[PDB]
Amino acid sequence: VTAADITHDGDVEIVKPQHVICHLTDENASISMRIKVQRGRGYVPASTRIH
DNA sequence: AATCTATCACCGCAAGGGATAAATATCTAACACCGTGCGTGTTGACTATTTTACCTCTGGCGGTGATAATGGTTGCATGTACTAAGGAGGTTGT
Repeated sequence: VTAADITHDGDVEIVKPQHVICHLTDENASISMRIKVQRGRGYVPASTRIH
């Protein structure tokens, strides 16, 4: 599961093709997800975003 | 190894800061003069440069004293821990 398996739900370049995520094994297998992405320029903890 | 779109940004290209070099004006230094005085020259009399001679220093070193003096000094090698060797000699054994 790879960059060649993405779809662009927004404005996103991808200078990370080699970032393989996971795998599948059968001729009828599947997996799907959404992903949220951000740029900003500073840091906050995942469970101290607070408001 | 070529293609570019789409990053994070350098260029795209306006502004303005310091710089340095021109001209001026000041500084000092380099010099040319002058004057001083010293180390320019020969000569001469001095006195003590050196030599040798003489008369008489310093220090070379050889020589050995006598009322008599006639049993001496010397202090700590080391105190432990080992144990291998030689030394002893009587004897109960080879």
